[PDB]
Amino acid sequence: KLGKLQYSLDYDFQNNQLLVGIIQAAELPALDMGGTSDPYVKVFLLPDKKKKFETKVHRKTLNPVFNEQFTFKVPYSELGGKTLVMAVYDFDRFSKHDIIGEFKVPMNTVDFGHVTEEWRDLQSAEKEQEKLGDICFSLR
Amino acid sequence: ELEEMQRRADQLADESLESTRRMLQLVEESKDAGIRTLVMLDEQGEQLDRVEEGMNHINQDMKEAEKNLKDLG
Ligand SMILES: [Mg+2]
Repeated sequence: KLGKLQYSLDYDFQNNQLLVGIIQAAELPALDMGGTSDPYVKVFLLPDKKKKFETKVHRKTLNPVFNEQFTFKVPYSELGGKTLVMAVYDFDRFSKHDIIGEFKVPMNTVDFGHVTEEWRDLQSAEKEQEKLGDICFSLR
Repeated sequence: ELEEMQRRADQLADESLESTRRMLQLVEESKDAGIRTLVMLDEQGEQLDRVEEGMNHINQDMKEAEKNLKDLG
């Protein structure tokens, strides 16, 4: 309900690197005072959360246009089992920056060869049980 | 699909490379052919000059012969 996100995706086989372009976003819900939020998008490889990339902060727009580009130096063999994460954040100067949305893209569903560029609907980020342990016994 | 795609890209890279090598060879042959062509042009040029001098000599000689025949008639 927050809005949609237009992004670009393609792989450069000449340098063996992933080219992820953040085009823009639309119809984002307002969380700030003026009637518009201060959005910025954090993008990182889904498999390992290392070297996350963040865009510049746009002031008071529910339709921010970033038109930025990020490069992930990752071989083509490892790429197949690697996912992409694009999460939209709301900037606040005096508090925690609340997450507006998030989107995950499996690299096995992605088809490289033609330059990909699409709009995808944003969804609410997941907050499961922490322990994840189990005990087995018998009763008689 | 993906493996075949990467291999396809590298393939096109190699093909373009060896193609450029072929180009280098071709422009080398062209280069040399051009050089020897110019050489031939110089040689044949000097030959044409000698031909011209020949024609001039013929003209003067026949002018004299004309004079003698007019002096005889
Ligand atoms: Mg704010």
